[PDB]
Amino acid sequence: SKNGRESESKRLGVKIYGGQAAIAGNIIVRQRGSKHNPGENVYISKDHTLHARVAGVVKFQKKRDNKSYVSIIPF
Amino acid sequence: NRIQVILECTEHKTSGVPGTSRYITTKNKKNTPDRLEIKKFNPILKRVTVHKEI
RNA sequence: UGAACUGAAACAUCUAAGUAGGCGGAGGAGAAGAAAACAAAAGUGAUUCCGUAAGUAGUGGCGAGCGAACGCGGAUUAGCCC
RNA sequence: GCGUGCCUUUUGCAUAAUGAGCCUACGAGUUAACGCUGCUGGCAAGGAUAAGUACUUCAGUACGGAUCCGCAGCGAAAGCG
RNA sequence: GAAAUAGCUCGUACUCCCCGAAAUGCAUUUAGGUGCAGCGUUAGUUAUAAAGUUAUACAGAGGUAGAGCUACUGAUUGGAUGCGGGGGCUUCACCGCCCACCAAUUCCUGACAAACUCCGAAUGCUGUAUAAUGUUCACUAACAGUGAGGGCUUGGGUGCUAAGGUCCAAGUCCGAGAGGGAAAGAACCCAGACCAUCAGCUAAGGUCCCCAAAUAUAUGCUAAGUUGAAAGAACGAGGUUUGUCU
RNA sequence: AUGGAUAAUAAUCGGGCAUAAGCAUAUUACCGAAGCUAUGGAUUUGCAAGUUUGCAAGUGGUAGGGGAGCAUUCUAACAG
RNA sequence: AAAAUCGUAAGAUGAAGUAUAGGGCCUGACACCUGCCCGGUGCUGGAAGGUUAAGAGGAGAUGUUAUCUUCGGAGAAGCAUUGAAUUGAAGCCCCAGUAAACGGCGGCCGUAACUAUAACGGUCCUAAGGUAGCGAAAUUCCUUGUCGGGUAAGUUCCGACCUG
RNA sequence: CAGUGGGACGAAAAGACCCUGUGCACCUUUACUAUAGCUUAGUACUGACCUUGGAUAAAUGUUUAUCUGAGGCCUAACCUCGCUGCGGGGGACAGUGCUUGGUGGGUAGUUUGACUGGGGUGGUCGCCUCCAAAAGAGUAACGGAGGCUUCUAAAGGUUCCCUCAGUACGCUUGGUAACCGUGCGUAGAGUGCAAUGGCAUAAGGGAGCUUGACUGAGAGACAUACAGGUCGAUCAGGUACGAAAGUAGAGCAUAGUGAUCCGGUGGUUCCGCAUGGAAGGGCCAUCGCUCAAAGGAUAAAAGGUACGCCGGGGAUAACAGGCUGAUCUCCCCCAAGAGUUCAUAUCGACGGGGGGGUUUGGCACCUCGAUGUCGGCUCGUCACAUCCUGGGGCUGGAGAAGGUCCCAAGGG
RNA sequence: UAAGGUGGUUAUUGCGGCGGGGCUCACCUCUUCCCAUCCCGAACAGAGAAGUUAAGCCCGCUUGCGCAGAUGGUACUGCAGUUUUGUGGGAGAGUAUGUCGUCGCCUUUC
Repeated sequence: SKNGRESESKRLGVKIYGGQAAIAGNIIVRQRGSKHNPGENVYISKDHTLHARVAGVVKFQKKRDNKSYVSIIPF
Repeated sequence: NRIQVILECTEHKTSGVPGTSRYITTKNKKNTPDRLEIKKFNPILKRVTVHKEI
């Protein structure tokens, strides 16, 4: 046969969820492309990874034509 | 075709200051010939200087 | 003069090992032994053996492995002839 | 009435997988050097001697501090502490 | 030399008590051997202690089952048009015509997909608090074994929707487990064996005899010994009981 | 319930046998294990009293880990 | 003083022989014969040209410093390390021969009276495309090929064919 | 007690067939590394003179004293022969010692991978994307589909802007598929290269200026056996763009890769064995490996064994047994037809449902400290899916011979 | 009351059609200057106010295209036993239906 090759998984998925606390540099979402867009106190990296900016509580709040906008409420 | 070039500082090695500033970059021996020259920061002299390909 | 099995989880450099084996000579011991020597700005003063130095410096397909010396403490002490 | 020996290797053996004719005697994680853990003991910012030496009722008290570990570490190193 | 070497087979001697696994992952001149991780034992730590397990409330992200495709990509049943090209006659002129098939685009229906999604659960996962149980959790040191697994149920790939086949995932059991039942069966049902007793109550399964307990009660079916263990087809028939419509 | 062919040593509800001792529903009593309980005893951890007792939770077990001991031969002291 | 063989050598066999002799290799009486290929690998000869070892040779460079230089640095002699030109044989590349040295010896298409075939012609590639002879074989898978003989019946046997 | 041997997978030989061990032995070559032997040259033994060439030193193209490349000759080292020290034949040659190049399976030491529905043959070995994967992560098969061993000095940074593919209607070439004009067109385009995700308030396209494809560094996380891997916020020194906020520590994001040792290059009073230098080493930057079998056992490596040997395996095949029918055999269901007309006297396509385990298979479950394998002989025994004999139904059965089906295993 | 500027709210907020309005907004006239077209004052930029609601913009209506969308039932599914089922969760599609927005802050106006 000619079908016996595959690559290792990149362990993508959703890190700390929309009800838990994060800190100044915690990875929130690992993606391939910005499908979860950054909101307030949340920025995006080169690899479309969502990072926190300050300590607070995560909140997804999908809106604007079904587009997730992950943000952080400071506390 | 892509070669490894070493841009060494040009205004350096003329003053009484030991050291030499270099930058190891990549290039193409066909698309960009003739000793590329680029302004880079010289960490010894603490100022930007033109580095020319060796 | 002089191996190989073995180890390197293979193997050729290496180790095993200058071991096993072979040959020749002498004595109660034999060999060594009196600096064309160490050491380092201070010094010691022939050789042999014991404890440290030390599994250190170093050596090694820098792999397996191999591995001193200086100095110090002791046993004994002897210097001479062309 | 109930009940298909034992050992070993196996996912799994009464297995028709191995092994033993029986009895008596022999028979397989021991020692040295260098280390590490647990318990116990002496001394304690100190701890311990080795080779050796002296005496003696002799394969069996005193002396011997050479030296080893700890008390300060970082850096390849000069060096700093 | 020499007790060469053997990642190989075999053997490994007294007693009692306590705890108690694995047959997985990544590498390997490696696949029947090892190195590390995972699972075990002993001892010590967290105290105004910490961590674990189950459930409830609250809050999250998902694209599986399902469903749908006139919502994309691909496929697809049946009707309506037929813009235009291929074929017959009419002729100076593939010129002006006349006729039946394959037939672009549009509309209407029927419906498929692991590598399709305009949608989309149950469950599972994560965090906080609460309620039950109390070291079961986590860390350090030392010592191991294991790294050939297997059956059953569920979701799948391959195979012929074959195999006591094979490769994964979620559980349980054997492995390492005695006892009772199915007649006898490592896994099926019940159930986790500190001993002793000529004591009692029950689980699965049973109460005519072998063989402990009902020839017990009430209702109906079967006439084939069907059946009393498990397991059967396309297709026939005026066997019988029973409900509705007719 | 009935018909739809069957494999080669003699066969099957396990057998006798059953027209219910088969099947479907409902009820009661009973049997039924090393499960649970009743009696006696032993042992491991944790908690107290002391210098063994009381209570609680346990006590299947291979590879493997830990703790208490017996016998054998010899030696040093005391007593045979 | 043979080649060749045994040995570290001395020595010995060959041989107290000497090309009508002694070694190495293939075939195997006798009769008829023994075709083509020097590309590849072996063997012999040549050596104009290229490459090429050790050993000779030492342009230049480096280290040290007497000395001179306000600093920088340069640096004779001596002592050491490293060294390029130049010279340097055999062999190899190269040239020609050798197959009773090892080894190798082809396809497609069209064409003559009815059919069939192709004497013949065209074309592609090689070093050459296998001659005589034999052939279903100690060699032939299809195969128990096809025809004849032997037997009542013959996967064995004999004689033919040739798609070897 | 006497006879026959069906079983005790009966006794014997730790299977000789297969697999296996980084086991062994022997053999082969165009495997590797060496070596005996053969052979080339230099050098010592090795000397005296003439001719022909080259170089150095001196003097005014030659000469004089040396070195070297070659020939010839002489005898006096060295070798050989004949007579018993001579009389001949060679001769600085040959032989021998040291250093070298070439040949050299004659000889020796070794290497020659793994996965695998037994082993060979074939295929694969590292990395990236989708499905398998069961809505967190992870998750295998010699399961189903594809790509990589790069590229851009602009395809990088900033500022300011722009909107795709397609289609309808018009127009010389020009053809509705070239360019142009007007509408419809949320994305069907493009994003260098496979796939997935994303992107129009662009990550797609254009213009201006530039080099942040900087230096010293890494709060905190995601993966995690280790080695490794990924993202990343503040601060300092100087920059590019922008009026300024502000952005820039390479590309829309995931593949484009190789540890250690060793050696090379640039910088560096870091060390430098008595002292001062130097050789060398250390630190930073960086180069050399299809080590592709991609965690790479060496700088350096192929085969045969039926002459084989040893250690193990039913962890693994060949015979037989076991499970399942893909294949095989038999039966049944529907009936388009064929049968002069008439589907079923007889046959029956296109399709479907099962029984049996006698063939070839699939699996690898007991046996490799041994279950002896084809054919034939003797001896039998069993099933009926019956060849004959026995009893019937139908007929495209006048009779006799037939065809088909049913019951029947006593004998042959 | 009306208009302009600027924000929040996943199109029930959009697209289209029909009528009305202009202290502010917009067309509208020119290119000397600031600025620009890979050609064009088309766009951007500047200088003005002859005209205009024609268009942009804002209001009122429209179920037309879009968008949203029940109740009930069904599929599927966790746990327990099994030919049956019992307990909980509960879609998608489709039908009725809804929608021509809503909530703030500033300036001129009444």
